[PDB]
Amino acid sequence: MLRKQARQRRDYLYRRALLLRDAEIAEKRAKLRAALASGKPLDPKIANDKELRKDFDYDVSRDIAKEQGEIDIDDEYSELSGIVDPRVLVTTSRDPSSRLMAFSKEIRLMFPTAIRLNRGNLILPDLVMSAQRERLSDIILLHEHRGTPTAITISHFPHGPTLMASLHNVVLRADIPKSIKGTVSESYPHLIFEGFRTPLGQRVVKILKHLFPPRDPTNNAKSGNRVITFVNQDDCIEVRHHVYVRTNYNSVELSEVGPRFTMRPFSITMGTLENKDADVEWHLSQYTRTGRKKNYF
Amino acid sequence: KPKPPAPTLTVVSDVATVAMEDAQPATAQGVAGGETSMIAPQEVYAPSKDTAEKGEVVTKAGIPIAKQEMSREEKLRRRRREKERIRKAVQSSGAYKL
Amino acid sequence: SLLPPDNEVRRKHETLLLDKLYDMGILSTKAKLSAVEHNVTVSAFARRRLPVVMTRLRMAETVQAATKLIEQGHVRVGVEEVRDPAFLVTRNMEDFVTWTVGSKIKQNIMKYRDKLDDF
Amino acid sequence: WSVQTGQLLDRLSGHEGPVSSLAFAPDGSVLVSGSWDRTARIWSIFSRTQTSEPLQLQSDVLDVAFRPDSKQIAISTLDGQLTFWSVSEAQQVSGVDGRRDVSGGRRITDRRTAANVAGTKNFNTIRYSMDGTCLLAGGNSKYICLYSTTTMVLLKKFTVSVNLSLSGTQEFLNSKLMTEAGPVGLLDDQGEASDLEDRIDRSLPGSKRGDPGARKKFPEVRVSGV
RNA sequence: GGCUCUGUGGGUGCUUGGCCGCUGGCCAGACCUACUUCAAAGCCACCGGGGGUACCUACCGGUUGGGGAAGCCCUAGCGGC
RNA sequence: CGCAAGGCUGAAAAAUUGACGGAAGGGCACCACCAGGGGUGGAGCCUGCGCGCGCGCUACACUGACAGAGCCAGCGAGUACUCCCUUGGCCGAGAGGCCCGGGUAAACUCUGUCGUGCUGAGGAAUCCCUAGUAAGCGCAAGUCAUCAGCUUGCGUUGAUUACGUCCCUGCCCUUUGUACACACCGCCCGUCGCUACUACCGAUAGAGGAAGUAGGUCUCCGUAGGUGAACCUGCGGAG
Repeated sequence: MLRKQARQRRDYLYRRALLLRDAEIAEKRAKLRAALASGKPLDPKIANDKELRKDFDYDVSRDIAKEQGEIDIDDEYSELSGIVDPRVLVTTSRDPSSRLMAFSKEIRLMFPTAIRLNRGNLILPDLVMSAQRERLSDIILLHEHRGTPTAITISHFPHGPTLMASLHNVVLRADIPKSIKGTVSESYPHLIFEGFRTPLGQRVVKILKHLFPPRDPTNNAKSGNRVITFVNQDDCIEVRHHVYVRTNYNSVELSEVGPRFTMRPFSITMGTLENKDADVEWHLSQYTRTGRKKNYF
Repeated sequence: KPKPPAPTLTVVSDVATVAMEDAQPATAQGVAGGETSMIAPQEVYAPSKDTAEKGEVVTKAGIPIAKQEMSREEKLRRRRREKERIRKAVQSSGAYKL
Repeated sequence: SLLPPDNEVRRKHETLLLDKLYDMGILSTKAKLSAVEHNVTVSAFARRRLPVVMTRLRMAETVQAATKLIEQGHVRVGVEEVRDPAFLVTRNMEDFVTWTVGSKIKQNIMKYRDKLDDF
Repeated sequence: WSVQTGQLLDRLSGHEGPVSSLAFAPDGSVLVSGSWDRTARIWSIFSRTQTSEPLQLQSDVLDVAFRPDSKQIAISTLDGQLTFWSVSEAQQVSGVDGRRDVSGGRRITDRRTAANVAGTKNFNTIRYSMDGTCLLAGGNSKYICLYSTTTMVLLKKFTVSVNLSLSGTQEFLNSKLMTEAGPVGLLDDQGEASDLEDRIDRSLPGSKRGDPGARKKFPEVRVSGV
């Protein structure tokens, strides 16, 4: 099986490089299709590239289908997007403290298809092996400072990306009294996102919203009573977990039930949790001259 | 990877399973085998709203109930069950003052 | 390619053809009918045959060595041995083409890595 | 899946390889899978806790079968041996290595002796008798073996076909049949045919499983089901 | 005395003869070249993909000059349609 | 450059598909029951968060101390790594370097000496936990965010008790759909909205108020007509 996962990872990276080359070509093919239906004159290299003419007559249809959005991009999520329910486990670091254990239980309650596993003495390659063995969608680590969490590592499987993010301003579920809080309602939640426009922001939105089960589309606009919000300002994505009831047609009442984070992503690696040598995709560029002026996501 | 599934329909007749079998002198089925009509009673007849009479309605159990003979409370409760299913899926001065 | 570009059966059969060929490992991608037009190749089928695919998987040193081996009957794929050197390994069987059970080749590999388990 | 709803119930998982044999227990409480990751899995589904007890073997699993009185399971692996496990305490209670007991071979197009040939030395499919004491095993070979499950001895062996037209039905071929140009049952003899429909060779190259061409000269003998 | 190689015979599938112009002959062979009334039914027959077709070829439809089977007719013929 | 770019104005709906429930029946949950375990909360240290609160760390004796003997790991290699600050003295015109003083495991096993001796294991509550899990133990690293009052790895030793149940506490879902055989099941319930129609009430043909319902073939013959020998048609007859 591990042979199969290695083979698929290598073939996916090779198809990525092939898509890079073919997109460098198909930037030039699309000018030919647009100049055809319009009549505006085009560049002579485009007009006299004969191999481009043969290949264009072959492969018109995929560009048009991409324009109509009928087809999806070669991605780690478009294979199993909304067909299966992506189950996810949360663990702590090696020696968990009691507050980190309660916090992991809080976010295991936040994701409705999550299970929590104790680390104990569980070597991290055996963790990745067991996850790929039981077909888990995603894995989550947590690192405490002293009873307060500081880092998540959202890792997708079998070979997807990881997002390593630092946490601040966290308030745990397990500090308010049980007379005021209660058992959190486990329902399939809606998700709202705000501020993401770049391709990197879209990548983060995808690898975040592919941790939640897909919702039934027949009456999703009206039913459902629990929403999870991710807003970003100056690339520190802040997340709350609300549960709401709609007292009218023109007013709603909120009630904050989950933890609050302002997680700031400091790495996204194209390669899973065990692969420290995986090719990075974005990391928090500090110690440069303008790494604090530039705003990603 | 075999194929994506595509809808294929096959029509069945009322002829017996002894007409479904392959060509042989005497059937392997007994004397009870040979009267099974290859389609169920559910398909040879099923009471439904598209095959009821004019005034009467057919219920969920398959019993014809007449709209005349139903009382008002039965009509109200049946309307409620249907609604639950559907939910699951310049003037004059005198005219002003007086 | 000769159908009009907006035709539903053209799109469905294009995706079907590309998916079938990529799963059978002839092509390298699954997005270019042009790659079907001048990339599908008897050389591609030949390199998807068994001795060259085990050469790429480094079972043997050369393709001649691989053919000699699987003619001697050392190489199973899945659970059944293969004696024909023309078996076409697809992209799901490339992960399973291994040696046979009591092979002298398997013993020699184990003796090289000094993990020869005589049980 | 369930049969009364028609939709998929669940996707069980835990196997580091393709599953190759399945068996429900005749009392209707246990699933058993056997997969090429050298493992068997005692699945317990119908209780409130879906659990999976692993059974580690030495090689790939090729067949699983239940005793009728459901307390015993027998699994046939790729070495060619049968291991008899007890389903309550998941411990192996018996085992028989019947590689020599089933080895019958030398198909044409094989340059190994029938003694050394690998691929015909396992048990593809095993089944229990209706009494509960006699296991029957059959592999890709000329012999069907019939063991007992208490004394673990070879009660009886059978030969499936004395037909010489099939491939592996005698374990020692002869130099009379070997000519100078390879075996005399290997020269392509289609050309001296009078009908063009029999002269055409629409075979596909390297197609072990069925092709519409199906040259099929000297088919292999294999006890595919028992 | 041992290793190695090489050759011959038997076996590796259930035992009814060697040959021929075979109901008879021959294994030493023998005879040698005759006999004849009327050519033939048709179909099919696997070359890798896209592409040009000037030439040749295949197929179809024609054109000049001959050619006349067959069919039809009757003034009967070296006939006539 | 032009349009945008002129204030009956002065802060705090849709609905034939809609609103809220109830009863029954399921499924799931160490935020539930059940059996056990372990924290925190007692004393001191401190990061953190808002004097207080937790999180870690240390100490608190039978599981003892002392001395011998034996025997086990894994991840770790950037011409790189050092805990101070000083009394003196050597060689230093001067800046310094020297020399001497002061402030690859834990564990475990076996063998003996001695004997409980300020030399006391944490309330109410609340939280967590079900197999290489709890817990004990040390070694390494310090990886662009966080982390030395610590963080993350890695190995070692490794149990008790459930592994059933929806009874309590909750959460979800059925009562519509989504598939056909056998087989079963058999019209869940309430309060209103909205719509059509019907009539009613009273102020000025009229906007509101209140209410309910939804069966002569074949052959032959005699004919008459047709294109005549014949042949066809129609009719009337016999077989």
